[PDB]
Formats: sequence, C-alpha cells, structure tokens
Amino acid sequence: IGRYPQENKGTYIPVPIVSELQSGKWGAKIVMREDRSVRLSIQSSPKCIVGKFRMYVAVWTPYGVLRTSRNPETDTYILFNPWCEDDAVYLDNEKEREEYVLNDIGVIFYGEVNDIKTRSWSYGQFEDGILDTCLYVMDRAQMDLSGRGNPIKVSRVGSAMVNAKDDEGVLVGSWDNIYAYGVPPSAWTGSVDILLEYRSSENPVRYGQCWVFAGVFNTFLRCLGIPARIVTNYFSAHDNDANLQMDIFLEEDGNVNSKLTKDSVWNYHCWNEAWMTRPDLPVGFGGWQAVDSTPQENSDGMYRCGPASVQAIKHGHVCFQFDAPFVFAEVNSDLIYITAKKDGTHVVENVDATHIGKLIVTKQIGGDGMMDITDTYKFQEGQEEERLALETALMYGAKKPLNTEGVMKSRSNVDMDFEVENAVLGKDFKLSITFRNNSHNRYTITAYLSANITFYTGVPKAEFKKETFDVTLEPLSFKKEAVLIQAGEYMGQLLEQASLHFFVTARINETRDVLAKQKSTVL
Amino acid sequence: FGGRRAVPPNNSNAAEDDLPTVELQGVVPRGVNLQEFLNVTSVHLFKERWDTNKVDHHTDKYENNKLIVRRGQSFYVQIDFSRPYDPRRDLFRVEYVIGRYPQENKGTYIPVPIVSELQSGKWGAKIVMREDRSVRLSIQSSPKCIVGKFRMYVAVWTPYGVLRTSRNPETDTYILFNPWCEDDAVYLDNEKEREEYVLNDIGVIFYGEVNDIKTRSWSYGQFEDGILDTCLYVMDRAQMDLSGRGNPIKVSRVGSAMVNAKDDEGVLVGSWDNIYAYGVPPSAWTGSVDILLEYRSSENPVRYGQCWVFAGVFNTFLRCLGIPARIVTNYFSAHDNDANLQMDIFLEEDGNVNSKLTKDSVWNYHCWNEAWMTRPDLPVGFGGWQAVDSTPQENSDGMYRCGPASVQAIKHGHVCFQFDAPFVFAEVNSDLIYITAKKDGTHVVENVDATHIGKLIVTKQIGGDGMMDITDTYKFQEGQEEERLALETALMYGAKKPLNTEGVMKSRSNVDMDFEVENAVLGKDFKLSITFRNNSHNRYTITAYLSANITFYTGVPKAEFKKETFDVTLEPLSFKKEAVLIQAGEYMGQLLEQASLHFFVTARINETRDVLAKQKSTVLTIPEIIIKVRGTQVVGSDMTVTVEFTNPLKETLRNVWVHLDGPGVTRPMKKMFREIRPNSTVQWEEVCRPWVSGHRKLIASMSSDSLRHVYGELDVQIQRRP
Amino acid sequence: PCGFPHVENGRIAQYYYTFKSFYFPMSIDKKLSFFCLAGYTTESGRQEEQTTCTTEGWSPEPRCFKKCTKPDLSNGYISDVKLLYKIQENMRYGCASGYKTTGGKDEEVVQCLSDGWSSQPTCRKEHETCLAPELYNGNYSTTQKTFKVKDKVQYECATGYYTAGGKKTEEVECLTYGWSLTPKCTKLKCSSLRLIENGYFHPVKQTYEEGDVVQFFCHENYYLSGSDLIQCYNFGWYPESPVCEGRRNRCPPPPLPINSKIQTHSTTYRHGEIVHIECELNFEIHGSAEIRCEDGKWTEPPKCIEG
Amino acid sequence: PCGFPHVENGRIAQYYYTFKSFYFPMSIDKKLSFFCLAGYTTESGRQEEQTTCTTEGWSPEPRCFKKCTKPDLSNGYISDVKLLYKIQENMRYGCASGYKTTGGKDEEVVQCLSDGWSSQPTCRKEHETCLAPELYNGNYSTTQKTFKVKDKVQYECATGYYTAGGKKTEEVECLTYGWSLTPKCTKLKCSSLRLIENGYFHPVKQTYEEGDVVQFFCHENYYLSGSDLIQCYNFGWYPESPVCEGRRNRCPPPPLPINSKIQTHSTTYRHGEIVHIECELNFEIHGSAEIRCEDGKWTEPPKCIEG
Repeated sequence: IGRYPQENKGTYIPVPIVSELQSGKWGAKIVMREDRSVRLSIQSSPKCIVGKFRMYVAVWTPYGVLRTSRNPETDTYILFNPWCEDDAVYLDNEKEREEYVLNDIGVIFYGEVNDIKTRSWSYGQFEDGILDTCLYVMDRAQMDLSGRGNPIKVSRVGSAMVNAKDDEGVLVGSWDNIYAYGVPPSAWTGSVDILLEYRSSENPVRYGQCWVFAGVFNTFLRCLGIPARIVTNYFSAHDNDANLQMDIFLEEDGNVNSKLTKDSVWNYHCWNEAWMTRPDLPVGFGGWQAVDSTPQENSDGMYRCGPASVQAIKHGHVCFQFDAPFVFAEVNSDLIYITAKKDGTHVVENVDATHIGKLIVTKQIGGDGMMDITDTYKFQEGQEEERLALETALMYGAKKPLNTEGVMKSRSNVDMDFEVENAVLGKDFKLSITFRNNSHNRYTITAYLSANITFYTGVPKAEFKKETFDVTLEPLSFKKEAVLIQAGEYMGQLLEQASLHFFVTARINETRDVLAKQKSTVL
Repeated sequence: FGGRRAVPPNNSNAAEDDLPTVELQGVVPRGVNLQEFLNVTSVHLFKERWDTNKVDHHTDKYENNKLIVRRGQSFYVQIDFSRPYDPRRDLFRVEYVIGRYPQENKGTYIPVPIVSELQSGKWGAKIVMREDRSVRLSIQSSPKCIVGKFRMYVAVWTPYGVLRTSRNPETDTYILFNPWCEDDAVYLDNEKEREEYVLNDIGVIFYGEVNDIKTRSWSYGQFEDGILDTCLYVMDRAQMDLSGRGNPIKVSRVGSAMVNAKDDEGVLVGSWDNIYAYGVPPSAWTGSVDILLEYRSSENPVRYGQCWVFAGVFNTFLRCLGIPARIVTNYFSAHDNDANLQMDIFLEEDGNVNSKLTKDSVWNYHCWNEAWMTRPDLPVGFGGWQAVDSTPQENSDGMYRCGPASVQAIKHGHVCFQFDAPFVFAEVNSDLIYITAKKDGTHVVENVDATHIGKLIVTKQIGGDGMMDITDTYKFQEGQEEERLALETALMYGAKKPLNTEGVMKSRSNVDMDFEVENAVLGKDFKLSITFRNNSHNRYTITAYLSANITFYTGVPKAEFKKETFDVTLEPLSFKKEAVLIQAGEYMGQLLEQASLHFFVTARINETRDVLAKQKSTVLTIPEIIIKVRGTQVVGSDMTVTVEFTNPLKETLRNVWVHLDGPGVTRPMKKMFREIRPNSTVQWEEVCRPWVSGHRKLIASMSSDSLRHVYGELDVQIQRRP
Repeated sequence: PCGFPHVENGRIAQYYYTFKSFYFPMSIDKKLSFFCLAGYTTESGRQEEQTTCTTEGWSPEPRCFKKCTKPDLSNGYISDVKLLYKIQENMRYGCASGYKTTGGKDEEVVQCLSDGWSSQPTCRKEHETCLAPELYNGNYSTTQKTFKVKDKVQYECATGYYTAGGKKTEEVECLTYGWSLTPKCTKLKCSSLRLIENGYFHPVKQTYEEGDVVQFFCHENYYLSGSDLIQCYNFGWYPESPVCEGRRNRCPPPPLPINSKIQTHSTTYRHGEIVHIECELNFEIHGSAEIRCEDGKWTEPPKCIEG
Repeated sequence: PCGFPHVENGRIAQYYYTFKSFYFPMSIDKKLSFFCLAGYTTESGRQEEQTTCTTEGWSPEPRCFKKCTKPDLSNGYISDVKLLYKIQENMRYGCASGYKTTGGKDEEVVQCLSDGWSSQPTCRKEHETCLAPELYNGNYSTTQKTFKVKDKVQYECATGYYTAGGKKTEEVECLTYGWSLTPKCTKLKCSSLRLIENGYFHPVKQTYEEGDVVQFFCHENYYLSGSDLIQCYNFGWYPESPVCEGRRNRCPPPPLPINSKIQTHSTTYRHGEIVHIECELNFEIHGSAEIRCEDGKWTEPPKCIEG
C-alpha cells in the first residue's frame, strides 16, 4: 500500500504459508491442490491498516524472486471488522452491528424538546465511489498509511477534515441564512452527493451545519466499518470553553438585558458517536466515543472535539484525551440569571441546572422511533451521583467562574411557569403564564414577556413581541396571564427552522426576588 | 444575519473598539451640570524603568516605554480629578479592556472596584493616599488574568450614567505571566531558577555527539525592542481567543504549533535540504531576535529553520510572555517513532549491513523546550516541567508538535495523560533491533540494544555556561527495575513494541566486540580501532565489516565513504585489535553541514552463527570564529567590535556571510564576503553602542555555499553609564 | 523515615502506587500532595492538600472526610439548593406552620461533623400542654401527668440514682415545643471519652448512657489496645478504656484444640498472658496444658488424645 | 450479590471507586474488567482480565501476583536477557564446566510458578564426596558430615518439625552434583487467604508459617464481622476468616460477674446470641441470668450475693 511501502511500518505485507493460521497473525493455509492450481485460505491481522491494497504473488529461486506484474483487477480493500473478537471496533451484538454499520438510511432529530421533529438522511456508505471517497478524504488529510489501522486516529483525523478552514476540508460551515454561491445546509437529503461533489470538484462543498457535518462523518465512519451513530442533544451549551455556566443578564426592574445577554443555548445540537476500545486510556473507557465535527474553542484551538469517552463523560472523568471537558460542559452547564445594576455591579439572582442537555436522543435499532440515551451521558438529576460527576469534572479542569455558594431559594414561596401551545406556521397561538402563592402573604408582581425570533443556535434576530403585566397574588392563592400571538407579528420575519424563544421574567415587589423562565418553540 | 455566534470571536489583541466617553442612563435632562461629577484630568502609571512598578514586577529589562506588569501582584497608579474625590458622593472605577469584542464574563472587560482591602485572588483597587485633587491607587490583578496588552480607562458613575476617559494610548498596560506570585499557575519557588529560566536572555545550545559535546550561544533576546509585541502578534496570527490566553498550557500548545510553518502559516519554514535556496541556512542564525522581527515585518514565514532554531524561537516566545522555559538536547533521539519503542537495522545473511532496507535513523542529537507550569487538567503530581517539541512528528493528530507532555508523567511511563506523551517517551526510551533479512524473505532478530537511545539529556546550567545532565529527570538508571516498571506502565497506555524480542538471547560464543574512533579536526586523517575478545576455551573465526557513512545530524546517510572487511581468528581466552586509518581525502569532498560521520561494525561468528553489531558517530571539529573588542566598554559609549575568521579548508569559500549579535550590546548585523582563498583570513569591524550593563555576550556565526555551522563568542563586561 | 501513606477515600500522585519501593520510606522535610475523591474533603475543607514528612511520620495527617448529605427533613424546609456539605461547614433549616425544630426554635443551624450533622434535622409538631414521661428509677412530686405552658414538674430519683441534670431531685418547665429539659432518672452518666493520641473513634458525642456502643481505631504504624467496640453499662464503660500503640504485641483469641475447654475467655491476651487447656471426657492432654501469648503469637497448643 | 472487589496489587475501572454506592453490590453473572500494576500480573500471565460475580463472590478472584526477578546466580549463565518474568512464564540457565545446576543438570529450565521460581537457580560444584548441609531442628542418624558418591544418609526432625519431603524421618543419596534431595527441617503452612469484598488484610503471602498472624481491616461504612487478628499453626488457621459486612452484627465480650460462670464461652458474639450467667455454689442471683447481644449492646449482667 502507498508509494513508499515498508515491512516494519506494516505497508508491505509478505503473507507466510503455514500448516495452521495462528490467532492474530497474517498467514495463508494451502487448503486444496488441483493440477496447476493451489487454493489458499488467507488471514489478515486484526490490527491491519485499512485501505486499498495492491496484491502480488512472489516465487523464490536460487537466483532471485519472480513476481506477477501490476494487475488492478486484484486490488483488495481491507476494512474494520465489527464481527471479529480481536478487532479494536468489535461490537458484541448482531442487531447493533446491523444498525450501526450495515444500515444506510439514518434519522436526524431536530425541533425542540417539547415538540421533537424527525427527518431521514441517506448515509449511502455503500454507493458507487463513496468508499474511494473515504480513502480520498484521508489522502487529502495527508494521513500516514501506518496510522490508518487505528480507529481512534481515523476518527480523530477524519473528523478534522469534515469542516473546512480555508481550503482542505469537505464542507464550508455557514449559518448566514443567505447561502449565496452554494447550497443551503437545510437542502441536503444525504451524504452521497456532498461526498461525490467533494471527490469530483476537489474543493470544499458549500454549505454545512452541525447535522450535515454529522451526516457526512457518519457516512465516513460506517463506510470504513467503524460502528457509528448520530446523537441529538436538546438545549446544548455549545462554545462553553469548559465553563459550566451560561449567563443571562437582567435589568434592575427584572426585564432581560438584551445588550449584555450574548451566551446562547442551541435548541438542539448534533454529534457523532463512534464505537471502539481505548488502549490509550486505563480500563473502563471503551465503547461509545463522542466526536463533534462542529468546531469550537477547545484546548488545541478552534477545532472538532473528541473522541471523548462517553463512559468518561458520565462520570466527569475529563482528564482523559480528547477534549472531554468541552463535551461534558455541553450536557452539564447551568443557566445563571444576573442583575446588571445601574451602579455597574453584577448580582446573581437565580440559577437553573435543569435546562441544559435536558434530553439526548438517537434513532432506535430496527425502526425510526427515537431512543432516549440521556442516562448514558449523565446521571439522574437532583441525585448524589450527578454531584459526584460534577465534582470529578471540577477536579480535572472544568470551571465555574461565579460562586453561586451564596444563592438561596426564594423565601416568598411564590412560583411561576408558562406554556406555549404547539402551532402551524402562519397560525395564531396562545401563551399562558401561571403564578402560584404558597404563603399567607399578599404580594404584587411586575412581570415581562420578551418574545424573540432566533436561529436554532439560540442567536436572536428580533424581538417580535413584548408585554408587561402588573399582578396581585392574594395570600396562598394563584393567578394566570394569557397572551394571543398572531401570525402578522412573526410571519414577515422568520428564519430557517422557524424557531421562537420566549423569556418570562418577574420581580416580586415586596421580597425583591426574581422569577425567571424561558422556553423555545418551533412552528 | 449571522447565526453561528451572537457576537464575533474576540481573538485579536491588535484589534480595538471605541468605548463611549459618555453612556446615558434614563431620560437625561437638558443641560445637566455634569461638572458636579468627577472628571479625569490625568493618569500616572509610575512606568519609569527605575521605579517600583517595573522593578517589583521584574519587567524593567524590556526595551518598551509602556507599563508592563505581571498578573496576580499589585502596582501603583495615580488619578488626578477636576475636584477632590468624596467617597460620600463619588463612585468611580478603573477599567482594563482587551480585543474588539470585550465581555465581562469572558474576562476581556475588567471593571476594577474601589475596595477597603485587596482580597486574595481578586481584581481590586485600594485608595492608599489622597492629596488635593489626586487619588493614589494600589491595583491588584487576578492571578488567573488574561496575558496581553490591555487598554485602560477610568469611568465615573452618575445618576445620569457613566462618564469615561477618551482613548489614551500612553496608558496601555501589558499584563504578563508571573513566576514570582504563589497563586500563578507558572509559579517557580526558587530565585536562581527564576533568574535563569525567565530573566536570562542568552542561551546555550548543545550539539555534536555524546562523546564530543559541542556548544554554541543563542540570543533569546526576549527584552529587545518589539519582541513582546511580536509574541502578541504570533497569538493574533494563530487567531487564539483572548479569553484562552490566561492559560499557560494553551499558550504553550498553540504557540508551539505556530513555530513550524506548514504552508504560509507559522514563523519558520522547516528545511534539512543542505542547499537552502531563496532563504537563510538554519545553521546561520545567531538568535531568535531577527527571525521574530523578520516574521513581524514581512508577515510571512521566515526561511529556514531546524529543531534547535524552532526551540530557540519558541524559548524566546515563552520567556517573553513570562512562562519559565529552557531548551534541552537529547543525544541519540528516536524521532519519528510513531510511539514504537523499536528502531530497526537490517543485515544481510553474511552479517554486512543491508543499506537498502535500513531506513530508520537515530538523530545524533535533537532539541525541544521544557516549559514550567502546574497542570490542573491532569491528576495531582504532574506539574513542573512540561516537554514541548515544536518540531513536527507523526502524532495522534497527524504530523504535528508534541506536548505539553509532563516530564514527570514521561519518567514514570504514565503516557495515558495529554498531550502526545507516547511520542515523547519513545524519543528517550526506544531500543535498537538488528534483523537478518534472509534471502528467502524472512526476518530474524539477531541482536537488541536497549542502551543506545537517549544516552544523555542536557541543558544549560543555572547561572553559568556548562552542561547540566538532566537524563535522570526523564528516565531511571538503565537496567534497574524502575526502568522496567516505567516501560511496562507505558505499554499499558499505548506505547508499542511491534516485534516480540522473545526469540533472542545471550551469545553462544561469549565473544565481546567494541571499537573506538579518535576525535579529529576537519581535514585530518584519524584512527578507528576495533577489538574482539574471547571469554571462552573455544577457538573462533570471525568475518567482520566496517561501513563508514557521511550523514546529516538526523542520522540520514548521503554516501558510504569507506568500506572494509576483516577476518579474525580468536584463540581460547585471547583478544585481537584491528587498526583502521581513515584519510582526509576519503571524506573531505563529501561532507554535509555539521560534518557528521557514522560507522557500523558488524560480524558473524562462523562456529556459533552469532552476530556481533555496534555503531558509533563522530563530528569533525571546526575552528571557532575569533571576536575582539576595542575602546571603552561603557553603556552609551561607542565600542569597536572586530570579528575575524580563517578558512579551515583546502578550497576557496564563496558567498560567505558572517553574522554578529549580542542582546543589549548590538542589534543583529551581517556582512558579505564574495570569496575567501584557501589558507586566508578575513576581518570585519563595526562600531556598536551598548545599551545594557553588567555581563553581556557577543555571538557570531559563519555560512557559505559550502562550509556552514561555524560559531564564536566573547563575554564582555559592560560598565554602567556615569 | 515516613512510610507509604494509607489514604482512605483519597490518593497521592499516581506513580507512587507503582514506584512504592523506590520512593518509600521517605526522608524528613519531603512534601507529598494528596487529594480526596468526589464526595469527600480534607480536614481543611480543601479537595487537595500537602502533608510533610517528620520524625513522627506524616503531618498534617492524610484523612478524607465524607460530605454531609441534605436531610430528608420531616415537617420543615431548608434555605439551600445544595445536596452535599463540606466538613465543618453549616446549614439552616426551619418549620412547617405549628411545628418546632430539634432545638425547639422555628429555625436551626447544623454543622457537618465527622459522624454526620451536629444535631439531627427534624421538626416536632408545636402544641400547648406537655406530658410527664415514664420515669424509670424515680418518682414525680404530683399525680398530675399533664402540664400547661410554663407550668413546672418536679421529680426525685431512686437510691443512688440522679436526675437529667445530675441532682437527686429536679424541676423543669413546660414550653410549646416540649420540656425545657426532659424529666429522666439514671445512674451517674457515662464519662465524656478521654481523647486518645495516634488514633480515633466513631459515635463521637459529648456524653453517653447504658448501651451507646463506640468503635475505636489506630492510624498507620500503630495498633489498638483494648477492644475496638466498647459500651457503657449504667455502672460505667466496658471494657475500661482503649489506647493506641505502634508496638502492640497482643494475640488473637485463644486457640482451642478439638475435644477441649479453657477456664475463662478474657477480653485481652497481651505478651506474657497464659491460658490453661483441659481435655474433655475420655481424652488426655499431649504437650503443655498451659499456653502463652508472646510477641502477639500464641505458643502452638497441646492435643487431646483418647484414654 | 457481590460487594466491592478489593483488587490486590491492581485496580478496577477507576470511576467505580468514586461511584461505589451506585454500582455495588453487583448482580450474579455480571462481569467486571480489572488490571495489575506494572511488576504484577494475573495468574494466567495477563495484565488485564474479566472477573465475574457468582454465588462464590468474584470468580476468578481479582489478585495480581508479583513477577519473578532475574536470579543472582554464579559459576554459570542465564540465556534470557530480561530482568522480570511473568507468572507461569519460564527461563533457562546453565553451568560453567565443573559445575551442575540446582536440578543437577548441565542446563535447567525453571518456571515462575503461581508465586516464586520452581527451583532456586544456582550452579554448584561436583561433590566428589558430598557434604551434609546444616539441619536446624533436626539430627542426622550418624556423626558423619562427608560421604562418597552413591553413599546415603538418613535424618529425623525435632518435635513439631517435618523433613524436606514432609515426613518426620528421611534419607538422601550423594551424587556428582550434591544430594538427591537437600536435607531440611520445616513446618506445615496454612492455605492462602482469599480476597474479601469491602476490605483487606495487610500481611500478604501465598501461604503462612506456624506462628504467622494476619490483621484484617474494612473500608468505611463496612465493619469486620469476627476477629481482628487470625493465627496460623501446623493444624491450619484457628478461626474462620473475618468478613467486612454492613452494620456491626457483633458485640464485645461481657465481664464475668464476681461469684459466677457462663453456659457458653466464645471467641466472638453476634446479634441475637445469649450469654447466660450462673452463680457459684453458696451464692444467689440478682438481676437477669440472661444477657443478649443486641445492636452491638448488652443488657446489664447479674450479681451473685452470698447465700
């Protein structure tokens, strides 16, 4: 294999003739002889390089070696082997091999966690020229052939090629909603035409976004034979820089400060899981490895994250390579609500640990339904094991810049929540706000609704509706406000994926406490 | 629209924004008497090089007129107002601001509160005095603060919003890493080690081969005019997020990746081609200073570098930002190992070296940096020296730099930790394997040498120019059980041994073999002597071969300049000695740069089939450049420097460049001589006006179309000015 | 010099587990960092801290203390979002309407200590009249069992017994959370345990009563004396009091030959102590009938052989 | 269900130490991967293995044995180049002329057995007239100390000692490499202590000599049912091994009251067991004759006054 093959580098492979094939060794057994002909049972090493090999037959003489000429009809692809107990990618269940390797149609989950949406995606890893294109992606990566036997390194290098910085990558990332001189990321039906367009044009394809990168990378892994799947995380804290805190800023009166609020939580985000053993780590960290081909600032720079062991992430064990603190922070960040006072001080008003990574999903084995996998990424919330994982992550370089140590529950015993009914694009719909007073005190409350049109990354474009309520809660009571949102308010303004985001924030006049809630919805 | 990010990435220190001189709050009335509130008339930073701010921060060495301070430690300023400040009625603060998109929670907008006492580990300002219209502050920076050039503003609060000072470039403040502060991740508890590994600007690089260690000086020059701005420019050209520049791990991880240029990105184009067309030869450079200023002024990769040049430039970058750092040289480095602890030599059946298959090579020496920091990303006890090889190697992420790998992890074989530790461990812990490639195509392991790789590791000693052996900081005493425990721990975590050395054993014959090569000056004949010794009552016949190769210092051969065969009979318990003369005319027409030779001696014992095999290197000695000085050695006085060079060859040298350097004594200078006749000498003279006192060094180098890698230096005491 | 530390719930730097025989025993003034696992913390409330080698071994001592959990609080509330608390930090709790805390207030503060919370978080229902409890080894001053807000009850204990305050006769006040001090009679309360050196104990509290089992331990390079378990009867502590020592040479329980008996099982068998063995019916003794403990070893016992 | 495996000279997957209370005890037929430190191996010669939870506990047990080191032999050579040898791996050594191996050969292959070498590697000298070796706690049947090749000598051990072949009397023959077997007097060794769950014992050996003593320990919130110490004798271990169980389920021994005896003396007592106290002749009881072990407590013992 390659132009400069060497035996000690595994890129020239003489196959010895043997009476029996040993476990874990290259060799060939003469199983039958018939006149001019010999039949060999050949075996390859379970650690073999993956790629397209030239084949020759060589006969020894006292005078030299006699060899077959170049015969392109005998070129042999050698791939990863989920069916072999000695392979680093071995998967111990046949339905899971049949899904995570042999299935060529995926399902991608989008929308928002109260109204989950599905679309199909052609991985097409078997289609004409896709296998050659996966080899071409590693050749354009300039990946050493002796490194292509390793599923960690093939995942680590292959994922870095998916998003193009300058030239030299499969897809140009864009979220500009205009998509001039390219194809909109939301148009693509599958990986097949992206990969063949890249292979034929020899330049980055325009344009991609997280599920497009994940779709292409899932084809790449399944094509070489590494078992792989897409997972969607709802409310993903992307660009976290390993901080476990997303900040929302509030004005003194309790309104949202839109000037300072620049952290944004993605309604959903997609990344790949790849299945392999981890001989670079101590025991207990094999199986699913999270790889995100969407670039963010990590310890190397603006790059893809992982493979991070999902079994390391669940336990907060983020000292292990690669990029695990950044993957942990996407599923485990808090929201912090901060009053930015007129005197220029910042005060933490409220905290919400429940919002980020509320659900993590993937396609089920043998059908199109979702499978909840949240409990594979983190422990049950509000239990001791969530705290043990958080503390383990804080020992190994996850961060909490703001000490919430002084925060306490609202002594008012008031509580607040609101609901948005699901709607069709271009219909009016109702938003209902509820308040409950669990105390013998009377209160008065000023509350604000801010309704925003956003990209699915949570980045806002405009505040399409805003309203204020003054409310009394008489002792141990409850009160409800309702809003009708009309089609003429939002329809002239919607972005792709038709996403809306509502903040409801209120200050209790007597106790000075802040109540804050936020919900997305997708038309 | 732009949906990827709510605000663009704050990743350039050169970039700025215009903060408002007034921010209005509420419905502000017509004609408010704002002159009842404070207005700033002047700000003093006490930034003079003899003053307490630069002296107590150890930043008085930098040739820069702006304020420079180290994070986590306090410094004084004074603010002069329109009227006296009145704590009852006056709220104000200092603001430090960095990049174009500064945000408070990202650490890039920093409001400094006025406080009663400076809290440990917090940004804050204490009023230490008031007199008339002036307030004097002691300001403390956070020990986790971002490193870079901050803008400074003063802002006054009012019932009508904020009044702020206009853009005043006199106030821009560099905040650096702080080795002196116990709370900094880079803290170094020893005074003499901070003096050496941070405040010394002249390095020593060790080269040659382990039996003949050569040395040269290198100007790190981290205090020279415009070098600190160039280190900020390197991080801006990396497009490194400003909020990440508070971390010494990430600054080391990113800054090292900028040194080697792949494409038009990075500081130095690597070359080992011996020709160096359209650029400067890697062996010509006297220091980092002219490389970094050429990069900053051209905005393009400098041509060309090699391992010690990358290490020199990266050492300047680290010491300039204030991360304590040193170069280390490893002798017999197994570079490009791909985490394999085996380097293969191939032999013919008769025991001669098979040059066709022998394509692994062991570098006579190799250079990398160590940076000193704590490692909060790793478990307890992996802080201290971190190895960072800025030279590209095939790696877990393709072809790239290795590290920061903890030296403490490497010694114990804990290569499960980040970054790139298996590849660094293999530089120092690999074995040689000698393999008979039989004519039938089978490979047989004949002999193994675990002792050859990383035979010594060295660095410059603290406060002097001798070598310090640091081999024991990287690996345990050879052949002891703790070396085996480190090896087995590395094999648990992804170090590799491709061939199982189980079918190999002690020699049947009990014959020893060893040989000595005498050191020589370039252009002289010299003796190589081979010995064979019998520890048995048997009689043996041996055929032995000498192969002598000219090689680059990377061990890559160019030509086999001499080949010889010996037949030896050893009587019972006896020994025999073969003397070989190597003549100047066999090698002189053919030498590469650094003038390195490599010898294989191998033999097969006829009665026992055993193979004997050993290999050794020499580097030919080349005479130094002579430097002399005349006139008074006083700061600001004119001093005359003479650089002299005598051609050592029997040929005319052509297009000869001589370079001269010495931080605080002279800027980088160079001189061109069209030709130098065979036995002839040249002189160059300059007038230089030194600007730094105490002990200083002049450094020189020579290069040409044939000879290069030739050096000289002089220690000059410079007296303080009147 | 200092030996390899046994860090329960924690770790030293990971290479010291492999290279033990190279690094230990370790010279004086060497400093060794250690850290606790998640859910645990050092004596100072840190996650990571340094010990130093001394002629007495490691100091400060490498121990990791479990974080105290949020209580499953009956009839009450807490101020905090927190699940786990640092050693010697404190937490505030309070009452539902008509209820009073373990300390009788509307709100109470509790400290996290080595064995758990300084007082158990709980709210009692709040009411008006107190009932006089059952008075084992005493008699009340009156036939009345029910007492109103700020009424008082007086009581007297039996011959040689003492009241809850340690008098022979006592009086206490009814309040809406219960009695100001509870009416009770006992013998003189078990002593406040003598703090040992180079070891420690569980069930740590200021005073003890009949039962109230305590377990003692030594730290590394020391060995306990007395039983690990001790409990007071009403007449006092049994066994008397334990001690720590790094040279303990005490035996296991006495070896018993088949078909044999011994004269009494002691609570201890130190160096120089003796046991006498008697063979059972139809058997005779082979070897010495007496056996001895020396250097923490029993002398190998006799055999019983048929008549 | 199977408790937390105390892996010896090794570890399980390292989150299980933090998340112990979540994962343990494990169900039967669940499997767990464990590994050895460097310098140690599992009994198969692997660095890592799966153990399985069974009705027998963790099987095979998570024990890592130490590698055999290269021997310090003289008058000879070792063919193998390596310093450390895996458990169940084998190694070759050979003699100089005029010397013979420990097995009496020209060359000998030895195996690093389940703990230690199969023979001590050494190249001795042709014994023209063998010399009888030293024989502590035994006697040769003759005053002679030197004997010719194909002469023989017989020896007998002292009371409580056994010959090198496990008899009490034994005979050996002089050969050109030394004796056909080496004379020695020896003692029977107690069987290997298996790894417990939830705790450990500190002095670790493959087998133990008569007069060897072992101390047991538990990790926090688990307690050691049974003895603190156990001793080996030529008849075996005296007590059963103690266990790290939950709660306490064990009481310290009661006093014997003056003028009294008991229905059953014991090494240890457990929850629900009764000690019944009987007064001596011409004495009469007060208090309960029964006392019971309950939550680690006892009820107060009786008194025996003069009749």
